[PDB]
Amino acid sequence: PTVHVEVHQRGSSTAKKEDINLSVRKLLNRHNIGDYTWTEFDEPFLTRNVQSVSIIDDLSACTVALHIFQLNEDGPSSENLEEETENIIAANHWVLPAAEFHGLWDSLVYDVEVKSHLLDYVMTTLLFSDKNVNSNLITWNRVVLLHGPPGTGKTSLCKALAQKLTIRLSSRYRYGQLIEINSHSLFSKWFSESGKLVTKMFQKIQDLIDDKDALVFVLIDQVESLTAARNACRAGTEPSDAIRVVNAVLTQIDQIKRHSNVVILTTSNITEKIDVAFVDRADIKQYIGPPSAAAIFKIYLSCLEELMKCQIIYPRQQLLTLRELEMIGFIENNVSKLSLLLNDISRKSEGLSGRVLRKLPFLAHALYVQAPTVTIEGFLQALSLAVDKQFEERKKLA
Amino acid sequence: SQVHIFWTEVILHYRPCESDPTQLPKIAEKAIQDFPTRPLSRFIPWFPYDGSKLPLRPKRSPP
Amino acid sequence: QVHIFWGAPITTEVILHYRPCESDPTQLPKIAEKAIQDFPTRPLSRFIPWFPYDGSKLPLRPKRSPPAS
Amino acid sequence: VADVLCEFLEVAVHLILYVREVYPVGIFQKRKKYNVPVQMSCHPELNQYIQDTLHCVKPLLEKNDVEKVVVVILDKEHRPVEKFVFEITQVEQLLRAFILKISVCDAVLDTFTVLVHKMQLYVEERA
Amino acid sequence: VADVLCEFLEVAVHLILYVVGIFQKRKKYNVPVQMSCHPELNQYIQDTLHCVKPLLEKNDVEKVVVVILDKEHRPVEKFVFEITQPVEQLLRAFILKISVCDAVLDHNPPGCTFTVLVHTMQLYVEE
Ligand SMILES: Nc1ncnc2c1ncn2[C@@H]1O[C@H](COP(=O)(O)OP(=O)(O)OP(O)(O)=S)[C@@H](O)[C@H]1O
Repeated sequence: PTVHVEVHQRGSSTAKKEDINLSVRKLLNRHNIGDYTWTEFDEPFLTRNVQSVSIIDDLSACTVALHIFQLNEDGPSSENLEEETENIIAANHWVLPAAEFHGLWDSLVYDVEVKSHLLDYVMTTLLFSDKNVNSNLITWNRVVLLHGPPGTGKTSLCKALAQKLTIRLSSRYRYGQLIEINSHSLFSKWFSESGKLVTKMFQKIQDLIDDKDALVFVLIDQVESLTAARNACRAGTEPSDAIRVVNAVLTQIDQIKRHSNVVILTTSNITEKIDVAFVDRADIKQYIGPPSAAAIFKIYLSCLEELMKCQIIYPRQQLLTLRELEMIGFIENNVSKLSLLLNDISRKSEGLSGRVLRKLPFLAHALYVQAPTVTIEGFLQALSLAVDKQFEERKKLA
Repeated sequence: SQVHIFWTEVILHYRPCESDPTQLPKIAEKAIQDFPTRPLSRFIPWFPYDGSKLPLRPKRSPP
Repeated sequence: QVHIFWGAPITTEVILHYRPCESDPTQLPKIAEKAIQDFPTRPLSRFIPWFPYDGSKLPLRPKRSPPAS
Repeated sequence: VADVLCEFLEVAVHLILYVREVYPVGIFQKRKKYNVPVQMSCHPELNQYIQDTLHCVKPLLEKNDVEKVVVVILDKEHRPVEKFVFEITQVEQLLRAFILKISVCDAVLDTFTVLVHKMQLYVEERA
Repeated sequence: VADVLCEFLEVAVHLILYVVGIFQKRKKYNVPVQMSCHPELNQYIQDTLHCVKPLLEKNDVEKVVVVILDKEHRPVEKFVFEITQPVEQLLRAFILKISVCDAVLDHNPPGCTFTVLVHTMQLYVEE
C-alpha cells in the first residue's frame, strides 16, 4: 500500500529540505496513530519552519512518503502580443504551486470519483514515460475534457488538479506552469487573423514547454468557442472562422503531443456545437454533474463547521455526519435533531448548482439573521427559508 | 558598520561552488542580526573546601 | 573575483555585495549567476555605406537661403 | 586617477542608459557640472548610487582581481541582454572617444547591473 | 599580529565545530587539539580567515562572529566573538573560556553547519 503526507513550509522559513523531511518523519514515528491534519507542534525549529501537516487518502503504519511544497506568493503574469502588445493575447500565467489555489482541492465535493481517475491518469502517464515505451506504438493526446451544467465547478477541478500535481510531483519537476487561455480575446475577426493569432500563443506555449524541467498545464476555458462545429453547420456564410481557426488549433495541439511534460485541460459547457474532430483528441472527457443529496449535505457541513471554526455559530454543537445517522438508524434525540433538519434541507435544496450552494449561507445570514453571533437551529432555519427564497427568485426572473 | 556572510553596507560572499541553497540572500540576512543573549552567569562551585575536614589518602604508589 | 551588485531600483569565487534594507529580493544569487554567465555572443558587426556618393548620380537643390542671424 | 575614472564610468553607465531608452522618463539633460562635457543623470540619488557602487568596488577594482567591468543592461527577467564589457587595462581624448565609442558601438545595436568579473568596450548582445 | 590572530580564529572556528569520530588529535601552535583531518575544510577555513585578512588590514573591525548555526540555518544558537580588535596558557585561556561557555551552555546537532561572519580577546554567546 501507500499513503501520502503533505506539509506546508513557510516562505519565511528557509531550512534545508532534508532537515524538514527528517523532522516530520520524527513527528510521525513518535505519534504514529484517520485523515486528520496536524496543526500543533512541539519543537521551536519545527514551529518557525512549518505551518501544518496533513494526511491525504489512525493507522500506525510506516508506508509514508513526504511531499513538501511552497505556494508561490505573487499571482498571475500577463501575456500580450509581441508587436501588438495592447490586448491581442492577454493570457494568464500561474507559477505553481500558487497561493490562491490552496484548500481548493479539499473543498470540492463530487460523487463520481473524478479526483482519483483524473490524478492516476497523470501517474500512469509518468510511469509509461519513465519505462521508455514506443511512443510510435502506444500514445496519448494529453488532452482532458470536462463538460457539464453551468456553475457546477467544472473549471474549479482543473486548478485543483494543477495544484495537487505540482505538489505531489515535487523533486521530479522543480515547479509547474499553468497557462490560462482566454478563448474570447483571440477572435480578432477580419479574414483569418484569429486563426493566425492562435499560432503566436501556441509558440509561447512551446517556449514554456521546452524548459524540460517544469511541468506545464494549459487550461482552456470555453473550448466550444475556439472549436466551433464546422461540418453539421449548414452555414457557408461563415467565411474562415469555422474552418481556419479550428484547423489552426487541431495542429498546434497535435504538435505538443510528442512532448511529455505538458497536459491540456479543457472546460466546456455545450456538449454539441463542438468539432467531432476534437472529441477524439481528448483522453478523458469527464462530466461534472450538479450536486446530489449526500454531496449537498457534505457541502453544507463544510460551510457550517467553517462558520463554527470562525465562531459565527458560537454554541458549538456536534454536527453528525450522514454515516453516524445511518449507524443510529435515524433516531430522534436531543443532539441528533439538527443533523436531521440539515438532511431535510438537503432534499429540499436539491438540483441547485454548487455555486449557489456555496452562496446560500451568505444570504441566509444576510437577510434573515442580522445577529453578529447566532445560535444553531435559527441559522439552520434561515437556510431552510433562504433556499425557498432562491427558488422564488429564480422563478421571478422567468 | 559592515557585515560579511561567508556562506550597514553588507559585503556578502558566495563561493559559487556551494550553490545548492536555491534562496541564498534571505538566508544571508538572518545570520547578521543580534538577538537576546542570556547573562554570562558568574559561576560558583557548590561544595567548597572546609579546612576543618581532612580527606582520604591510600598508601600505595605506582611501580 | 566577480562583483554582482543587484540593485538600481525601478576556480573563481564570487564577492557579491548584499547591502540590504529591504530583505525581499528572494533572488540575488541565481540572477547573480545569471549576470555572471556569458550568453550567445553576437559578433561585432561592421559598418558600411550602402548608398555611396556616386559621381554619375547627382543631387537636387532648392533655391532660397535661410534667414541669417 | 581612479577617483575620476570612476566618474568616467558614471558617464558611461548613464549614457548607455540614456541612448538605450531603458526608461521613458527623460530626466537626462546636458550637464557640464564642473566643466565635464558629459550627460549624467539629474537624480542625486542615482549620482550617489553610482558613487557608492564605485566606492564599494574601490577596495575591489584597483586590487586588480578585475578581469572585465561588465555593465550589464538587465532585462524584464533581469537577463544580461547587453553586456557592455570594459577591459580593465588603463586627458579627455579617451573620454570623448569612449563616448564616441559607445555611440558608434550603439550604432549597430538597437535596468542595469554593474558586475565586475585600450578600453576596448565590446557589446555581448543577444543575436 | 593580525595574521596570527587569524590563525587563532582558525583554531577557534574549527575546534568549536568540535567544542564525532571524523575528528583527530594533532599539533597546532604547540598544543594537541582534537579537530578534523579534512583538507578541504582546512583550506576552506584558511580561505575564510585569509579573506578576513585584508579586512583586518583595513584595521576597522568590531567582531568575528562565528555563528554556530542550527541545522535550520535559523539561529537557535550563535557564538558572537566581540574581540575589541584595535606563553601558551593564554593562547589556551581563550579556548578554556569557550569550553566553559559550552560547559554551562550546550552545543548543537553534530553538523553545526556554521557560517563565519565579521562585523567591521573576549566573547560571549547569544543562545
Ligand atoms: N460541486 C461542487 N462542490 C463543491 N463546491 C463547488 C462545486 N461546484 C462548485 N463549487 C464552488 O464553486 C466555485 C466556483 O466554481 P466554478 O468552477 O467557477 O464553476 P464553473 O464550473 O467554472 O462554471 P463555469 O463553467 O466556469 S460557468 C468554487 O468556489 C467551488 O468551490
